[PDB]
Amino acid sequence: DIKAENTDANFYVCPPPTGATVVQFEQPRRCPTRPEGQNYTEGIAVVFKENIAPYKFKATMYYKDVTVSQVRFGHRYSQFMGIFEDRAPVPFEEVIDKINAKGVCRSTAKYVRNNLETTAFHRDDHETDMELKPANAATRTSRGWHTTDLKYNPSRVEAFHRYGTTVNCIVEEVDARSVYPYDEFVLATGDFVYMSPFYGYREGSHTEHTSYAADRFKQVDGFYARDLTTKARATAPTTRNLLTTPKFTVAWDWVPKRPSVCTMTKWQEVDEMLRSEYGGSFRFSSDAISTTFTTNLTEYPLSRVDLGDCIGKDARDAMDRIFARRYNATHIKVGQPQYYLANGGFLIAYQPLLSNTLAELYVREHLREQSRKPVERIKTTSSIEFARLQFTYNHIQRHVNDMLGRVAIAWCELQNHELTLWNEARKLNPNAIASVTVGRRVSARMLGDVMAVSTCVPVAADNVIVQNSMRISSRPGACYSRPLVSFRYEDQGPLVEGQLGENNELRLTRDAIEPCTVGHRRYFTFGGGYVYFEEYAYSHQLSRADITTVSTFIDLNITMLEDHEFVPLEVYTRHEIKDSGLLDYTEVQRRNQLHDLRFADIDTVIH
Amino acid sequence: DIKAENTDANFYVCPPPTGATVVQFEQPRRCPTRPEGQNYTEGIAVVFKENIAPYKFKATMYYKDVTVSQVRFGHRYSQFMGIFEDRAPVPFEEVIDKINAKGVCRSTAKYVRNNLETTAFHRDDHETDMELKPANAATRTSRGWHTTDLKYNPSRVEAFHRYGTTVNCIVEEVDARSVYPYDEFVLATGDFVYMSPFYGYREGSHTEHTSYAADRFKQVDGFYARDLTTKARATAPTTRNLLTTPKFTVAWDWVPKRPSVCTMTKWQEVDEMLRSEYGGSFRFSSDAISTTFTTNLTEYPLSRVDLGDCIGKDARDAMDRIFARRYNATHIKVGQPQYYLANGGFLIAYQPLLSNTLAELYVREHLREQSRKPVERIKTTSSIEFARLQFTYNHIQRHVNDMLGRVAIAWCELQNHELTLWNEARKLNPNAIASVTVGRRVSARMLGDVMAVSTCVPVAADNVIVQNSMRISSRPGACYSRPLVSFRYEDQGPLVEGQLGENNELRLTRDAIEPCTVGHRRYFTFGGGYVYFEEYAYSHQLSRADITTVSTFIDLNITMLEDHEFVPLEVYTRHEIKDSGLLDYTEVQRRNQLHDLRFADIDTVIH
Amino acid sequence: DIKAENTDANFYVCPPPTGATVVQFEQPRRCPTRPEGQNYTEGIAVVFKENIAPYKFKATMYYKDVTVSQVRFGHRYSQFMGIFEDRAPVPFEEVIDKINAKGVCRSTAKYVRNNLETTAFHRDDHETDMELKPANAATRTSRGWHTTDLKYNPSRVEAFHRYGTTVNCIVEEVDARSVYPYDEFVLATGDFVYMSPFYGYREGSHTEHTSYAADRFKQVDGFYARDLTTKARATAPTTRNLLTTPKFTVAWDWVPKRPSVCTMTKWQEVDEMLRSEYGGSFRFSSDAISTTFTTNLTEYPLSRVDLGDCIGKDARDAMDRIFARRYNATHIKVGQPQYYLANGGFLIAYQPLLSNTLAELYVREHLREQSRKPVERIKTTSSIEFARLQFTYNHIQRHVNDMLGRVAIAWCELQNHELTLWNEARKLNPNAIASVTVGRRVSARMLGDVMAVSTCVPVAADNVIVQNSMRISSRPGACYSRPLVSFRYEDQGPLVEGQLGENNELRLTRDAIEPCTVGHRRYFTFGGGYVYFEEYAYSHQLSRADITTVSTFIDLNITMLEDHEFVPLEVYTRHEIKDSGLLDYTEVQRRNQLHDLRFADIDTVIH
Ligand SMILES: *[C@@H]1O[C@H](CO)[C@@H](O)[C@H](O)[C@H]1NC(C)=O
Ligand SMILES: *[C@@H]1O[C@H](CO)[C@@H](O)[C@H](O)[C@H]1NC(C)=O
Ligand SMILES: *[C@@H]1O[C@H](CO)[C@@H](O)[C@H](O)[C@H]1NC(C)=O
Ligand SMILES: OC[C@@H](O)[C@@H](O)CO
Ligand SMILES: OC[C@@H](O)[C@@H](O)CO
Ligand SMILES: OC[C@@H](O)[C@@H](O)CO
Ligand SMILES: OC[C@@H](O)[C@@H](O)CO
Ligand SMILES: OC[C@@H](O)[C@@H](O)CO
Ligand SMILES: OC[C@@H](O)[C@@H](O)CO
Repeated sequence: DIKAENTDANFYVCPPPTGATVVQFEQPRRCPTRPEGQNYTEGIAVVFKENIAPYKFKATMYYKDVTVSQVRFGHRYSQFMGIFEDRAPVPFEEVIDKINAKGVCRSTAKYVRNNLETTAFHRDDHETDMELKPANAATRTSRGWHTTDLKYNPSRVEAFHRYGTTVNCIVEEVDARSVYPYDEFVLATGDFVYMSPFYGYREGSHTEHTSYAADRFKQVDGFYARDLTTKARATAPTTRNLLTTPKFTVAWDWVPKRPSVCTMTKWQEVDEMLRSEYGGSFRFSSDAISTTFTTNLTEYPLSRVDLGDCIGKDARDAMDRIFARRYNATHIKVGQPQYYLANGGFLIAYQPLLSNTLAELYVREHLREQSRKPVERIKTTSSIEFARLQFTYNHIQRHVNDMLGRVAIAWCELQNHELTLWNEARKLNPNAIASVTVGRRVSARMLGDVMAVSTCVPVAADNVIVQNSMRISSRPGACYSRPLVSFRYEDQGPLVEGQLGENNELRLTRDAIEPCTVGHRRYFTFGGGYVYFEEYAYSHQLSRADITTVSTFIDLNITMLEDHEFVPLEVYTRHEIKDSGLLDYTEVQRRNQLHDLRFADIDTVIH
Repeated sequence: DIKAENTDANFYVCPPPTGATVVQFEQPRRCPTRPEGQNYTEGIAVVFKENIAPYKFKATMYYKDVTVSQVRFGHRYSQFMGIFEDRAPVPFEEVIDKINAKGVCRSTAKYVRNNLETTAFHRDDHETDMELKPANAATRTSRGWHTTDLKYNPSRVEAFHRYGTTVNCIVEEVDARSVYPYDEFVLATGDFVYMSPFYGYREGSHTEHTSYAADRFKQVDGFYARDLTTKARATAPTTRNLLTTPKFTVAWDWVPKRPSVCTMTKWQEVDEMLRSEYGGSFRFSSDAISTTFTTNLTEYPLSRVDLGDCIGKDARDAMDRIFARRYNATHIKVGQPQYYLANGGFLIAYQPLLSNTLAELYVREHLREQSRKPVERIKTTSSIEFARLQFTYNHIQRHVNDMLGRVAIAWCELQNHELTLWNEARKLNPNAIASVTVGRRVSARMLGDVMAVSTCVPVAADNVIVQNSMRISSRPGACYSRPLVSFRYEDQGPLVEGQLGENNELRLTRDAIEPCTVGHRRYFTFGGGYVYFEEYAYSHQLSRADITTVSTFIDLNITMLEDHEFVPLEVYTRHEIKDSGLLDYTEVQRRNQLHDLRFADIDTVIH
Repeated sequence: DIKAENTDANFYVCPPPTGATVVQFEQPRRCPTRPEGQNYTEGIAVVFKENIAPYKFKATMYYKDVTVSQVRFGHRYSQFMGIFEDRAPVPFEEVIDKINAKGVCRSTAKYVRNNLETTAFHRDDHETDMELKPANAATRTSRGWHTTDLKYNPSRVEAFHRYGTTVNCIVEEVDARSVYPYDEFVLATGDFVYMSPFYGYREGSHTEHTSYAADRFKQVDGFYARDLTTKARATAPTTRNLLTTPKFTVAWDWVPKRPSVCTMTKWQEVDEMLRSEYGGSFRFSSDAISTTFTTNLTEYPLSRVDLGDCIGKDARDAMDRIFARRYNATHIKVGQPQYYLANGGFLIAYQPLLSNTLAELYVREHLREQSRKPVERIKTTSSIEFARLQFTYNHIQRHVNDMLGRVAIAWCELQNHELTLWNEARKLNPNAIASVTVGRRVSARMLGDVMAVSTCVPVAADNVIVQNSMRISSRPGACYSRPLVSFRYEDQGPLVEGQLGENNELRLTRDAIEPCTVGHRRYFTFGGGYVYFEEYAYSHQLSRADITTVSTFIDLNITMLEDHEFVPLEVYTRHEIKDSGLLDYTEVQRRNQLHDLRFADIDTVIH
């Protein structure tokens, strides 16, 4: 009669474990260990980049503006028939004697042009010396001086003098620049000077390049300049270089090549650069700038660079400087500065430090820092993102490896310990612990130290009926603790006798009995729900919902890291920068060289 | 006789816990809490960058091409002895009266050159006015017009006229550009005009810079232009500026400085910029562009910028625009736009939003958004990678901190709860729970609420023999549940009597007995394996391998994040860009100024 | 009398669970599954970028330097009154007949200038042919040749010859460059040639642009050049282009447009580019370069590009090359190369591979790789950081999602399994398991398969006294196992009788008794500590500290990922690059065009 109302469940006939099949629990696994901690060397670091700025220096030009006009007069009007313009060099001798000495220039110009020695007379008059005045003030320009402010033109009546010669002697202070390898240079005027800024006579200067004839170049020793405005002469003297070109004479103070140019530029000072050896490479990290560089395990000889004699000295100045402001107390140096070549073409100067705390290895370390110890130009990349990605990935990589490492270690330690809990629980309830461990409904029992298991058998719910009395009629005072049941293995078969174990297990022997008692209330797992009993008499049925639920579970909500799309982004596009410069040479040239195609006629022949 | 076959194990004699040493389990620890959730302000944002484009405007040049040729004739041939070329300005008056009015130019040119007032006659003939025609079509150029298409040269017979003057009046529409601070400017021709585009007479224009004499500049009020092709005059008038230079007269419509130039440029519009205050700085995040900026907690006054009056207005236009298309319904604004200065030199306009949902704080928030509330130019960096690294690290940082936080919280909660399981397991098996907790083989027993522990003693395996009967001969019906054993503490010593506890513990008192029974099968942990018994009679030995193994362990395979190396990578190297421009000025100059060293002789004097 | 010394605790009177309230444990939850594993296609890849380099080619210029000087002599001096300089084209005919054939030039120059046909005579003497010599050696320049090295000037006595004409015929080998769309081009001299490099007569060359008159251009078929130094003529012939401009004639070998220019440039070869379809886009990853690109699911037709016929062929050459060196053995290709357009404007050529191992799908896959299968110019971004961020985030994203996924899965599996432990522990100690699960001090007991719970009641410590005898006087031989106690529910109330359960639970019925015994030592949780008993006689009190503590906890120390700030960092700032070029055009122009404002007088009129 009484069948389960919660049809939606399963019953299991669990054979007495014959003893034929025996299993053992797996015993505590070897658990991993926290990885060996990587050692970091503390240090001061200076990072260098390829130098891309020109060598820059001061020069002074000496030339005269020569103009020869050809004039012609009509009735109440005059026209230029021509205007000759040229630039002429001031001779060495006039620069020293006249100008530098007295601040004066000759009113005539005499130089070589088109293979001729030529002479021009201001106003076509007799030669004098003229005083030099500042050029009219102009915004953002270096200093200039000139003698003449007007262009001389012949008057209408001078019928034997239809040409008019002007001379304006000009001195200018100009910036000069020279690209590596400093074989020639330019002035601020746009004029190329095809001689090394480092060319000269003394100390292997005569090595450097010159495209000129020897007499175009003078090197004046013990030279004292004389400001042309203050009229004051310098306190110390220089080695004054002068080169006369066809259009100007240019002076400059001679200084040595190697102490003046360097192929590398200091880019970053880093207080704490962390050095950690691994992978056959060193790695250098700076959290200050969030950058990580990677060099070979061997030092890079500073002697291997061309014109790299700013590096050695640039490193130390800043280091000593930093070490003072940060380490002189808590720390000391270790060994003499080292140099390594990072990918990206960076050059790192590194000063190993040491806290007095670990002073015990001073003697130890002082050796190691000398094992990596020991011509070309280094191309540095424009983008540092790689070393910054490297830094970021690394920092994030190590962190999760560590905390997930630690997690994993605990998990194992926790499996090992809970076994002990299962070892006691097996004995209390072998069928359930077996069923769960083994991973299928089984019947089990201890055979000493191992467990026997037999595989259960399913029975339906329409194939399962319940008896409404747990009271043993013949033996009053004695009662079934749980309920009795009848069932059929298949939907239509002999109905069997047994009692309801836990978890809908159908137990064959009705052998589980207690001494009866009063108040008897019970709830017995029955199908998808519970069956209820008062005083060993079947009362009614229920569903799990009909009972409040509490949990034996510890909570944990993990959510995944969302997908994210990184779109291209640039502060200024390649064209914005192409459009930032005021004048564009290509554009101007193109336009200019359209003048005659646009406005005139380049093909027609008249005659 | 019977010694263990699995020699590879250890036995422990466990003293009865004297009671001398008592321990307690540690009780539930205080478990951490999920960090206080950081609040995000929703907003619309506009980000600005340093402006690096020139101020660009339209101008018109007026000048005439003047050519004076000098010719000479041989028998059946003629040669140029010279060609004078010059550019002359069109006077103010001719520009207005002749050109703008009628589209005509005078055929003569009269201007000042080299301190002379000079006059040129097309064909050296009498003055007329000539019509202006478009310049011959050219690809990609602005508009031009000219009067003359041929160069006038004197014919062979004209023996009293060996010079030939040409005049070609030219008007061009050209682009003009001016860099900050807009004190001078350039034309598309390459010509510098050394006067502010904003120079003029009205409203403090006369403030701006001019390098010219006053009469070179005219400001024509109520000016109506007349297209020189359509012949149509403009519908409205302008304030027309004209400056006569020595080589051309240049006009342009006068417009005010402050409403025409801005030192900042809008770069990004962001619908949702998230504002979260922390660390004494704000942070602004955009997932749309994956960028995170960092500003001080105080607003940056828009009045603090020079010529920054595009910013205020540029912000609002887009915002109102965005707020409409996205927030007018679900949201409202909060307070008046604010401005902050990010590192990298970015300027963020931010419009705080609010969902009608949280409208309850409208009154609250409306105050907070006014606490940070209130000359120089801002340099913006070219690289945004920092703010994008920042964004990425932050998003990844917060996520693991959170899920590992949650993990940690559960772990603790799980240790606290399982204790309760150990508290029941201690009572069932004190030696084992003690041994594991304590972390060494001990003997234990409850002394009420605390546990007593004594440290066990090791015994070898050759020092351990087993008895092959668990049947008590004298007391049939009574039997040992486990096996009896004999052993010696040291390899050669008095053989002791006791029985085999669990886990190879050697128990001294042979006191563990049961009522005998039938079918008796048992397996007892013996050395590295098990000892087997049927009916209280020793049968044989086994190894763990000889028994199938199931596991009481939950699985978890963590693998570490692999090491990864980020190599330098650039879309175009610094040289590729240096090689992208069609013409290179430095290169051309260098080459050109080699012409005479290469092809001619600059030193030889003839005479 | 005896009250607890550790006042700092709580006692609970736990009502016998009336049975009124029943709960059930929650049963095993459904646990999540490891996400479906994403499939990666192995491949070879070639990535292309917008081409930004000019089309570069070789040309040869032919022109003559013509100089006409005007001289004048004073007593012991001479002055240049003028110097006419011009460049004249070499006619087509002289280039072929004289130069190319014999390495000679005519000593006269005849070309059109200013609408006149003009003729110049070296030394004003009769015409000859002159031999061509190399230009004087110059560092880093292409080849040149000239006929004349001196400038001819008339001597002092030649009173009927005051002008002096020089001619220097010049040939140069120059680089020429042309920007897209290759309509005009430039020479190394700075000269614009306003004709397509691809202009010509044959095969639709006459399509291309020319700004010149037809007779300025010749196309010489079957042309054999003759080195002007080695005097050796080429082994094969070319289609020689010649264009005469007003200032020079320029030759070059004609080659077809489409096979000579390409709008795209190969940037990267990638051995393993991993292709994984998701989100309606493909993704392409390279660990070699740590870059991830994102394209639409459909192929991008190579026929869609303008002048993109370098791409098809450039792809295969490298691929076949790579496939050989890496895949020909372990792998094979799959389908014909495909092309996709990534964001950032990158173009990826991809060759799908396949290990012989999975050869079983060769037939399957061979179809799929053909489903995405099929004019403008592509702008590529300068910054690749996005695709590298993308790559890094993705790799880090997937990893934590995976290991935290796996973690979560275990956690659940572990909650499910431990329930079974709680199911056995409930029966051993219902009050404690109830109290913990339920989450408040309760009293509990099994009612079959569910648990009854009643909520306990707090009692103070001053409200709790202890009896110093556990020995039952009237029933010697029988003794309380734990202690007896008296207490009051409120500070001043009837003192109640009961005994001390565990965990400071006050049990009402003094029903827990044992048979007395000897040695009796006990410790009973009492307040914040323990109460101690020897032989059922109260001895003294203690604190937890007074007892050593061991732990039932597995350890786990998680630390959070630190906050990190990424500061802007650039290898070279925008100005450093602006300052890297030797000569600056804008600067030079500005300065130059200050010459007269600085040094002369542009306003004063004399007469
Ligand atoms: C390291 O050494 C190898 C060969 O020894 C060389 O090819 C490589 O360029 C070096 N790299 C660096 C970072 O110095
Ligand atoms: C923030 O304030 C400090 C001093 O108050 C200043 O030095 C710093 O430049 C400011 N930074 C920003 C991002 O405005
Ligand atoms: C993908 O397709 C959409 C429309 O179909 C188009 O707007 C978008 O530009 C395409 N993106 C790529 C990466 O090709
Ligand atoms: O006047 C001496 C000075 O010019 C030194 O440089 C020489 O070595
Ligand atoms: O060819 C140069 C010409 O275009 C300029 O002088 C116009 O101003
Ligand atoms: O014609 C009037 C117009 O030029 C205004 O700009 C004057 O303010
Ligand atoms: O000095 C200028 C010269 O090199 C060019 O005119 C050659 O074309
Ligand atoms: O001499 C033949 C050669 O110039 C070929 O290019 C013609 O197609
Ligand atoms: O205007 C050109 C002038 O500044 C230079 O020639 C000076 O060298």
